[PDB]
Amino acid sequence: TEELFNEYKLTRPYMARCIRCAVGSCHSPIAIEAVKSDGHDGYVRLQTSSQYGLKGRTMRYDMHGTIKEIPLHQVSLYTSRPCHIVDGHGYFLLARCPAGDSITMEFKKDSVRHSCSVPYEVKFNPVGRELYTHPPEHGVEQACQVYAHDAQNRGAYVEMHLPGSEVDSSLVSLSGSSVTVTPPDGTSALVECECGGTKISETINKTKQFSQCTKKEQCRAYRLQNDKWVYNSDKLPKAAGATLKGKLHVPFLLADGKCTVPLAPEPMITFGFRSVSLKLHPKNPTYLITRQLADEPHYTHELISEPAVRNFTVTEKGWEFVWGNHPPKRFWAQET
Amino acid sequence: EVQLQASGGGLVQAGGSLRLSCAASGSIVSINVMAWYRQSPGKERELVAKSSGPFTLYADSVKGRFTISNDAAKNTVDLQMNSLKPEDTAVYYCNAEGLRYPSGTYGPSAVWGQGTQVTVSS
Amino acid sequence: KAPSLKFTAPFGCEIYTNPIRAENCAVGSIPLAFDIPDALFTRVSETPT
Amino acid sequence: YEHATTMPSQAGISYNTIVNRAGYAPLPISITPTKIKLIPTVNLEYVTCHYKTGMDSPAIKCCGSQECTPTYRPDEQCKVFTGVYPFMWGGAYCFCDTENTQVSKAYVMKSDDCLADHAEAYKAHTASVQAFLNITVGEHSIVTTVYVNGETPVNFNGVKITAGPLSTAWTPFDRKIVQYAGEIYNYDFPEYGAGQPGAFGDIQSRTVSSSDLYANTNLVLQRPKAGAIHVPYTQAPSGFEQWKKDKAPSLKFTAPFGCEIYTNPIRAENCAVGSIPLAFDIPDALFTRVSETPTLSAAECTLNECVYSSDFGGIATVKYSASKSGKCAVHVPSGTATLKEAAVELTEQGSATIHFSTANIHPEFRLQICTSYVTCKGDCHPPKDHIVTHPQYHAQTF
Repeated sequence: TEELFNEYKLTRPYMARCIRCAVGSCHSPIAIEAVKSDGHDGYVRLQTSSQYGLKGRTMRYDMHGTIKEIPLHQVSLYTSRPCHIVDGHGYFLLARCPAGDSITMEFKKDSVRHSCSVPYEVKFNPVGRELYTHPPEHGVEQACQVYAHDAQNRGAYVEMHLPGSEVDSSLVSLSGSSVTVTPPDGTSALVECECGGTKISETINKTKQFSQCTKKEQCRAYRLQNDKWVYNSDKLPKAAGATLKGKLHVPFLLADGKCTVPLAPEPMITFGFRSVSLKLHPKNPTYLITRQLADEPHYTHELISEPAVRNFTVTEKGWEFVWGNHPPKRFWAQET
Repeated sequence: EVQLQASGGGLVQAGGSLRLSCAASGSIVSINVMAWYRQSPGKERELVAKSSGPFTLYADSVKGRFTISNDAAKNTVDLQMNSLKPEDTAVYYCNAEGLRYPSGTYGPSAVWGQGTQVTVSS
Repeated sequence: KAPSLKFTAPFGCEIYTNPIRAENCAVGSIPLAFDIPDALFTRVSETPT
Repeated sequence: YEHATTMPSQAGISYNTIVNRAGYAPLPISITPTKIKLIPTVNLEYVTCHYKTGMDSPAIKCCGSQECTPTYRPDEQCKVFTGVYPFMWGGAYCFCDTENTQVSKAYVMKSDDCLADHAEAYKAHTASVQAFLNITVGEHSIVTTVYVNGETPVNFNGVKITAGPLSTAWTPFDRKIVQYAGEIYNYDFPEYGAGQPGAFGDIQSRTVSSSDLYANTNLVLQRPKAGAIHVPYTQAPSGFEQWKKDKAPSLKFTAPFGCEIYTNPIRAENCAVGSIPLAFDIPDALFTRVSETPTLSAAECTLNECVYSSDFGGIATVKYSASKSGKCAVHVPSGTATLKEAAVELTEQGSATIHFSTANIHPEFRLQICTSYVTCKGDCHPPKDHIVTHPQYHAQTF
């Protein structure tokens, strides 16, 4: 499996803007890119900023240019009720929890809670014609679409570029009277501004004191990163160069598997002369389709969630219906 | 008319590795789908492999052991089949769907070859 | 999404997926013609009368 | 804006027209069909080829008896005879005088040359017509393939052109066709399962590599000559070879309308029958105001030279007086005379020369110049050459 983890090993974590980190607009390492919800049993795929699985089950995230990590069982997400984390690899997560209106994920390392909530809908899709909200304990098997638990090299790929020159106001410091740029251990950077003429200089692990520009607020020392990469996201500037240099494949591609689906109660049938009455007591809202076996169908479709009595007329040509997931039933009358 | 020719299979011991090949012949230029299905004695038909262009899909009981490769230029699929278990014995069929005839008189949509027998001995 | 043809088609034709096709619905009459060789015939006297 | 037009189906000759809005300058359109192909709905049924008499070694048993084992090969014939006295290079194979039995079983198999030499059968109907067009609307020239059925428009610069279905569903092909070596013939081959000896279709195969063939060669075994181990067989000659020696002329030279046939896929093209209608949908952004184009005053015709031949043979000098110098389209509303060019460049006070074709002894036609009309009139002279090497560029009025 390392053959497939080495692909995402050497890229980066990255930080981004967040609408709500519990205090107004914010900058968080827990930005959510987008949400896709097409699976039937409620499986959802999330595309976060911090990557997962890199160690069995752990999260690694950036913080103001520094990397940190935490075991996976301390981060929690929810929509209306608590969700559950199944597996995480690379930038992507697979989750399972019912419908909602927003996705809110958070954690608590120190005595400060990090969070982000986003308004992207998650939709629970029932398999078949018998809708529900939580899959039943028992029923029958049907082929639906669910997101595979395995991570294998499929044909789907995503794009990845070089990082932008992110700024850092913390590095520039004041001497007795001067501005000092102090790059961290073994990192390269580029300092820019116009306080006098124009100055665009580069530093390679050397601290530099500038005689001019003897104040704080004026100007900037961008970083440089060469051996790490970022995803093509709107929350990062694009550095010089229109090159692409590579792409990576996605895990958790949709798959086909067997699926448990409910079974409706057996309808109570009462017969009559060219007429049949149906008594129906659904546990949950269910569909009904009925059609004649002649050239004119007169197909009739209903959704019923309450008990009711329904009478139908049957000719010699024949009657047919399905109530729920049961096999079709065809009734054929004669003369009496 | 378009047909599928299946080759490969045979009698082998468990733990071996084989290759199954299915080739398409007739009046075709491009193929949307090519897939593999298995039929064991006394049971119904089931899917095994599922290849179309770059994307691939695998079943629950076939993950991590069998690999499918497709060549649209030759209109062939090669199922590299490994790590044999006694439950894998069956007759394997190759299916093609979404055929785009090269005008190319439009005709039947799907096709079905005769298939090949794969037997594994403990 | 609307109801399927397998649930609203006339004459109760059952539609399957692999080749797009329909089966098991009654319409019209099939004429048949037979050319039977003389080898399968038998003489009247050899049969009970 | 919806506009309707018609086109006699014929490649090579160009077509010029102007759409005239009541208050804006006419917009020119030029059309040139390159290839007009007509592909049928053709479904393969079977294939045939030379056959080879499959003959095993004779089965000789010496003072005894034998039985027939059916291999179930196509058109197999098995027989056993007695009273054989075979010989060999080293004397007598047997010492018996009678009671010796020999068995022969014969069949037919596909020749090794089936791949490179084989005649295909085909069932044809439902011709669909396609075309390559070179069209310029408002100096927007394009070359494009288009489905000229009653749908499937092609759009460029907002202009949507739709070529409707043909007015005639005639096809050069018959219902059953035979293909071989790139030549096409309309022939009535017998259908699968009903082949007869000594004629086409004696050997029958679903596909080239079906590996299951039906056959009626009427193979008959015969008593071998005494004192020799061999098996004589009699059968009708190859009906494929008889058809090869018959070979009525090809459709490529027998088809009416002069329709030429090529088979990379089966298709026919470049032969004129009927008319194709065109429907233009023009967006309202391509129309230019009159004041932005030259306008003329006191324009007059003169006919310099006349030859009412197949080719353009009428030269007209038009003398004008223009407020501006700029290209404009010239059109003849009627079919009396057909112009050569789609547009003419125009000076301030010069004169223009126009080439056209007409079939009238005494032409009198109204030309439409950039915004006005002029009435050219005159008489014309006959041609000199009796035959030319190109078709007619104009119509034949009554």
